[PDB]
Amino acid sequence: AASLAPGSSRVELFKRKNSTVPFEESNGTIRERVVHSFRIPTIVNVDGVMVAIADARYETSFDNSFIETAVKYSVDDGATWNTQIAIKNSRASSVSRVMDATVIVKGNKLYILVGSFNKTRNSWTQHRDGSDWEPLLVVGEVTKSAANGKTTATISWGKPVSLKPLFPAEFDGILTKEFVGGVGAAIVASNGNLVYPVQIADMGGRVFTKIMYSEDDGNTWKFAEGRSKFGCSEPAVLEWEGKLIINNRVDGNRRLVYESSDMGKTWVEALGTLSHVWTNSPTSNQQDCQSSFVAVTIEGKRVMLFTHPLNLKGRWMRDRLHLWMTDNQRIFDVGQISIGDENSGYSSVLYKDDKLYSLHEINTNDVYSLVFVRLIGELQLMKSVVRTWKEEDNHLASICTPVVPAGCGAAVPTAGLVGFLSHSANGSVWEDVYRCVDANVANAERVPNGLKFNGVGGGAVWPVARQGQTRRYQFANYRFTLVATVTIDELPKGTSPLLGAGLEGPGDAKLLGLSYDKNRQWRPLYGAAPASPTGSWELHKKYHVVLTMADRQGSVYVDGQPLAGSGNTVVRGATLPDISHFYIGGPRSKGAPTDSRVTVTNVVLYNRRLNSSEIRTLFLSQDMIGTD
Ligand SMILES: CC(=O)N[C@H]1[C@H]([C@H](O)[C@H](O)CO)OC(C(=O)O)=C[C@@H]1O
Repeated sequence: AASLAPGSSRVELFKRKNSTVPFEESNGTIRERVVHSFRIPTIVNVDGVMVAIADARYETSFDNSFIETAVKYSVDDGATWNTQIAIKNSRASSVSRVMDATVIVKGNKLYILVGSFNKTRNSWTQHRDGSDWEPLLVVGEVTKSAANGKTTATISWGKPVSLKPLFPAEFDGILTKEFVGGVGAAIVASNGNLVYPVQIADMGGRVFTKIMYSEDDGNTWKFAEGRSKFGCSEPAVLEWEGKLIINNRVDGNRRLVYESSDMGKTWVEALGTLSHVWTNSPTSNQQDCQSSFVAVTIEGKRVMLFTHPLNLKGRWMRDRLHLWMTDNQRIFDVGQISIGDENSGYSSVLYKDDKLYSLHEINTNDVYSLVFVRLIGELQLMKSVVRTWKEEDNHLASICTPVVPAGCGAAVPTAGLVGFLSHSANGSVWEDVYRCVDANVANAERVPNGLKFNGVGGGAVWPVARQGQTRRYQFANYRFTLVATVTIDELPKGTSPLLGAGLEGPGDAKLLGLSYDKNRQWRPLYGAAPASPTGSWELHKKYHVVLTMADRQGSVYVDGQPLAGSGNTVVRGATLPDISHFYIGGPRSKGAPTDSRVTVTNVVLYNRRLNSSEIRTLFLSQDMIGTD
């Protein structure tokens, strides 16, 4: 949906210049105080109690102003709420502030880490030293009661404890200045560790991220050895299949995502899955924004949810908040959860008792409220998509493939299967069976499990960089396998394209691909190498084509055997390639008026290089995988 979906709705929960908080005076008296702006939302579930956490920016929405940490909590899924100030600021000056709450729930405890500042008027990364700052950890305890039918809850907040004595003065060379949590909901790892992703500023103002974790429920804390590149901030972390996945804010460039299998000791950029997929605006050169990144189980399948504005207006406007759902292979855009063209901002998502919610910013004139959203239409779509993913994976994995010399052979590969183009299509769209990235079609006619091309630019474009802002097939620049069943229907005049990966840039360079020629020979394309002919094919005969690329090496297989010239380097330099799209047939909107008379069916895309057993299995099961 292009806006909050039919069936969903929201309320303004923390209302700018309206909702009050129980401000505690120095003398201990409480006064209901109006709050200019509420920012930096997090919503979590603590033993059945929704707890919403926010910066209460009392006087202005500016970062360096008088701020305290507010909490609203509900025992009836948002029907009613109680309000508190969980963490007070130091009251040292007119701009004293506790801000940027990062939260972990473990049992009936909430662990909140905030940055506390006394008097600075400038931005944290630019301070002369860390003398105005303390990282404060606060523990809240949620207690539920039951009085003749009615359930109520209380939350007690402990005294803040400064973690400044535990912050090293240096990291491998780097002289430290300050750190804050990554903002939003953090995690308890499967081993019980409290895991905060942190953002650290060095003396010069460079920012980078790290994991800070505790093995003893916050009694002690350790900074793990790994770190992000410089320029990463506001990290969000979740645990996936035994690894921490750290998703970073990157002002002015695409978002970096890292994985660590050893509690943050070693970080590896997620080039094969999520790194550089998301970004800060269509042109990637704008201020970025915080994102929520949470693992949940929907319809029996573990998935990750990610929120971020499209920010088409740029700077801090942060219009058009979207929610994506991924299983680390496919990436589905659930849609826009903010309304129309409104400015949004920081966000949080919660899945609780089979209902989905969001708490996020709305901004008019830099006065901010937080809306509490019931994502009813969105959850319905998510469940449908997860059912599609499970049904197709289970179907493929259950195919009885032919036995090979060494009941059934090996399973049709489903691990890392990202996209599949098969029977469903129309005149302009070839549908991804996995519902994420369709291919665009021209001059085509439907055939079982695919399309027959006839006319100028007859073919399909499966966009890679051409997806635009959110690059869900960015993994292909690091590795991929592309598979298809093909027939050549008419001889070409000279050479004509069939299947491949095109590159952005001058001319019409290809990374890896296959063409065919008037002599009935194949013409594999291995990067920039002169594409000489090899082998032999016949008109009207079906052939299986597999292109593999990993470790900068490319191979082209026909009928399960590599063509001459395979197995060499196809990308030179150290710079990742920038694939524009996969082409199927001879699509084009300009240049030579290519017209490849071929029929292509069952196009499969994987985010890894399939092994020999897998390639053979696909070659032997071509008549078995189609959607019909
Ligand atoms: C401590 C602090 O300043 N946090 C602020 C953060 C920060 O200024 C930026 O990441 C540059 O370091 O920015 C934003 C923001 O809406 O973009 C809100 C945070 O409250």
